[PDB]
Amino acid sequence: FLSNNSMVLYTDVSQWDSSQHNTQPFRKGIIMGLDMLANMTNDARVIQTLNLYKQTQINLMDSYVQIPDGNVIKKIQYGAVASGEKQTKAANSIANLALIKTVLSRISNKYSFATKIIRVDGDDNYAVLQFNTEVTKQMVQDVSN
Amino acid sequence: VQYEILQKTIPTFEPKESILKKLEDIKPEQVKKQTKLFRIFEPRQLPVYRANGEKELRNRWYWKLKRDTLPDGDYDVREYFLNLYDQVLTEMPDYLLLKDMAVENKNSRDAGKVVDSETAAICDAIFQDEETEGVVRRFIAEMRQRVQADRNVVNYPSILHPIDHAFNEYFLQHQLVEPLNNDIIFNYIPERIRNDVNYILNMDRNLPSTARYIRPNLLQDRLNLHDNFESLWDTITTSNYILARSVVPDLKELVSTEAQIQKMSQDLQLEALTIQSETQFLTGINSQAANDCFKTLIAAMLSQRTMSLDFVTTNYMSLISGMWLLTVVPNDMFIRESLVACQLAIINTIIYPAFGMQRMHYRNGDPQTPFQIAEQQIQNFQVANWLHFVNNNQFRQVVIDGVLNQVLNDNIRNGHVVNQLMEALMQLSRQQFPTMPVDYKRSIQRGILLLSNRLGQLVDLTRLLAYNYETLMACITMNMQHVQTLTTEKLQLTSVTSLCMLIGNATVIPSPQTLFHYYNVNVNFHSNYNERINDAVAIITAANRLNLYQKKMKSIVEDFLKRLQIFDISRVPDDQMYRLRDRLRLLPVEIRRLDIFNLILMNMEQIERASDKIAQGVIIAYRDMQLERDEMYGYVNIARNLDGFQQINLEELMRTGDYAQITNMLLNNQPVALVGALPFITDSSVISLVAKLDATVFAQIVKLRKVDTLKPILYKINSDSNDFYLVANYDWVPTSTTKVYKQIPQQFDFRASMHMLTSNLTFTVYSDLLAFVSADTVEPINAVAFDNMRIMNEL
Amino acid sequence: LVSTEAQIQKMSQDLQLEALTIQSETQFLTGINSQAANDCFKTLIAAMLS
Amino acid sequence: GVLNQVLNDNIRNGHVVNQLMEALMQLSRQQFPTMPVDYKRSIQRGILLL
Amino acid sequence: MLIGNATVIPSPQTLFHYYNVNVNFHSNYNERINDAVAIITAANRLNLY
Repeated sequence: FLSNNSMVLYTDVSQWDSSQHNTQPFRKGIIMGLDMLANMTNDARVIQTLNLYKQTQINLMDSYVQIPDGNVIKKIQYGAVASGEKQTKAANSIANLALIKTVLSRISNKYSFATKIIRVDGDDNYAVLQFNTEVTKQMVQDVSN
Repeated sequence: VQYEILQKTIPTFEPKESILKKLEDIKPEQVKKQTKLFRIFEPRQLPVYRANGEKELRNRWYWKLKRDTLPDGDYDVREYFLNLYDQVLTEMPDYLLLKDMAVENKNSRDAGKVVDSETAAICDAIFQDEETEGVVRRFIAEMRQRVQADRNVVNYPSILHPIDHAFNEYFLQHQLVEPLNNDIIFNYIPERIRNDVNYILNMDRNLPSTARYIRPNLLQDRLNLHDNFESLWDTITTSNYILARSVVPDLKELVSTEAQIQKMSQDLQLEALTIQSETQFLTGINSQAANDCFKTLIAAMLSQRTMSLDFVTTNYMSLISGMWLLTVVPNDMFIRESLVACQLAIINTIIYPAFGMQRMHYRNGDPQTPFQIAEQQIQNFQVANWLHFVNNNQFRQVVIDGVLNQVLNDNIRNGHVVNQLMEALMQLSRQQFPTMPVDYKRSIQRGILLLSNRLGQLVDLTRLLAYNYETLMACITMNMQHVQTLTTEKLQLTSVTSLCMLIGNATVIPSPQTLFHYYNVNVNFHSNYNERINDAVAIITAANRLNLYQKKMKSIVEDFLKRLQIFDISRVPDDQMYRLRDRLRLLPVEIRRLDIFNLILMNMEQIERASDKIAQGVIIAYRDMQLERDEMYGYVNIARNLDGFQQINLEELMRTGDYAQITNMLLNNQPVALVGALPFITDSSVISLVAKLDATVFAQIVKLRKVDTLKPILYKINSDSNDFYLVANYDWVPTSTTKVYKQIPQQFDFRASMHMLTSNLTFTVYSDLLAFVSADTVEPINAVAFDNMRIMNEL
Repeated sequence: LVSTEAQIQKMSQDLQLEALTIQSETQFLTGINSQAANDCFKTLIAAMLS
Repeated sequence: GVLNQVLNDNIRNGHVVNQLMEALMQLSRQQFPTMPVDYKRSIQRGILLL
Repeated sequence: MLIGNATVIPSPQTLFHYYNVNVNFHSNYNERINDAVAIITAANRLNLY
């Protein structure tokens, strides 16, 4: 759907690991989802697994980090998300998806477009969109700002 | 060795979190047992002043309020009374035994007992006073507890205000307990379960008539919540579905999967060197899905939750078992587009090519499903009667025992519909495929033979499902509506074939403990539903009969949903709450709440005449009127009739600030009355009386318009006022402008405030009613259905 | 104003606009947000007055 | 001496809108013959929202 | 879809502001019109062509 009437916003998201949107809301959202899912089952083994996974997300919400510097060792408060996990990749894809879905409800205050495609792969993401009319420089600039 | 630290400020997200439960963990209720006797007034010694104002060597007991805490402004007073109504309803008890709270009178002739510690305290105080009459001591000596144990009844003395008597007597005469016998234990159980010889019931107890029990409120949906509150309905539907999954039995010994599937393998004559569509028939013929389908189907059909299909058209056996499914189960029970697509596929690759027809030219939004048009396109007696049945397959909505029921045909229950279908299939097997090759015949006919060699087992399976379905239908309290849901369950037809292919001569029936659990949970939910409805209806009908105009009817509904610990209050909007409110307005109130509110209505003003912090208004007539004699004050600036002068409401002035009238009346000294809740101060002087200060307070109101820095004066005069020699010597009747609109306290009548509260003696109350019942099932082979004929018999 | 997420909930679950295109095509809700309602309220009023 | 673009005075209060919502509820209650079924229930419920 | 139970009306200060502003604009409009007209007519009466 690339055309003279369409545009595409593409964006690198590789620095968004220490960010303020990978802390508390992400984990608590997942915890809430687990609560819903817990109320969506009857078996007990599963609920045990879910409560343990929940508590895992609790522990990942507050997490300190061994780092040497010469001989002595620093340990820093890092209650957020990064790679190095069975969950991190797909979960980061999710989180970037949720983030961009959250961002994307603001161009709608000033433009009419039909979201044709959104894509997220790790350290980047891009969405293409087509308009009711043809594109100009001023609309791209103002949209960008 | 050393460790180093780098601390870090952060934000903190704060959800609402909408605390949930599931049905099995919902606790039923906790009864209100009574605390102290719900007093509103209490006595108090005050001095007393004889007429001419001077003082006795004696005191007197007067009624006063407990907790004078009332606000300024009538709106806030109506708020107070809303809170008061809420408190009494929060304190309204269900049952009460008086002996637990009773105590001993220290002054009874016969050494008898009384009801409360404070009653006897008052008695003792009045006993130890030097200046109290002998008659109240005589009264205290005659007052005792009476008993008639043939009837299990007691009558205890109490001393309390007449309104208090009204409340407590209402509690006595409307305490919801009934005599309990085993006949009521029986008749609380449904008829269908008593009429079922596959469950046997007994108990090892004989309760007495001294026992008691609370009857649940299993009243129906006043609100029609199936009508356009579809989010909650989908939630509820899932919330019953999950409950239903908890109670379907796990299957007993099934036939060996590998052996049955070895037989399938032998009967198919596969080849290791071809693609063979037949191969896909084996997709998902495991155990653990047979059980899954068995649970999912039944829990859906009981919960009235729609369900959707996922199926790959390359697997024809999936379709071939979905045939049976869609035949024996109605079509509106599934979501429309799924089974439309599935039936359409089935037609366009098994059926119309056998009799030599076009595939189809079927529309997406066809107002007819393909089977309806196909009822008339075909030429086949069996299939045509079959399609007629299909078109007229639907539930029967019938109200039995108060609850609605989606009852089957009574030709579906007993599996006979399958004979029409299977006869049609026999007359299809015998067909040639004039258009299509012989390998395709071979594949199709072989697949349908795998299901045609299980005729009896499928009939028995359907009958078994039907039995458990009706048996669980009988254990419902909430009426079961037929309206399509938002959300489905993805059903795999591989699990259906797994179900249909692994069964023989073993029956699963719900254990009675599971039944009783399901029933008690449904009971508790329904009773919670009705009681919270009744609560909320009470508050709404209260608030609309009181002009609580600033109040915003959102938090009430939020509390209503919070007490139902399964809903998402943080993500329900306001419009839905308000529509729920709009329906709630039109409902009748229950008898308890309606009566209590009527009492409170008729007596709130009388209650308001008390509370000696605020007076109900003030007149100003620029004239030196006379003062009235009283005997707890002396001469006071008090009014009690309000005749003459025209009255301005002050809450009306706060609402509609128009100070033109009052201002005009003040410059030109025009007389007026002023109505509205108001403080005062108690000026015990004299020099602030003659100077006529209580008119000085209002001239700021024209300067600064805010009527909040408004504090009237109260001109109290007595023998404890530092200047009472004046009234003795100078011989002047006091006179004052600006009387106050107020009533005096009511003198305390010891005789008439005494009452005798009557109640039962020593009953017991039981809640978990089916704990006394022991229950068991017949042997599963020795079962029997409605038709008086063994299900699960074909071998 | 009303919290957006409630309306998001009910629209999102009852519509299933996720489902109501091709499943392999892109569809979802659109801005219910704040700073658009009052934007509209200003736009409308100022245009009708002018 | 100033011009004004005024309303019908049954609009300044909302009373004429009752007739609108009766019509809209009726439109909800009707089928959409050509239309699909998933898309119809979705549309009907989206109308019933307002 | 997000509104209910919160009334916002113009402050009296806002009303007064918007009235003074509109008054000033209209008054400026009429005064400069009259001035412009006068200067034009005076330029056309002294035969300054």
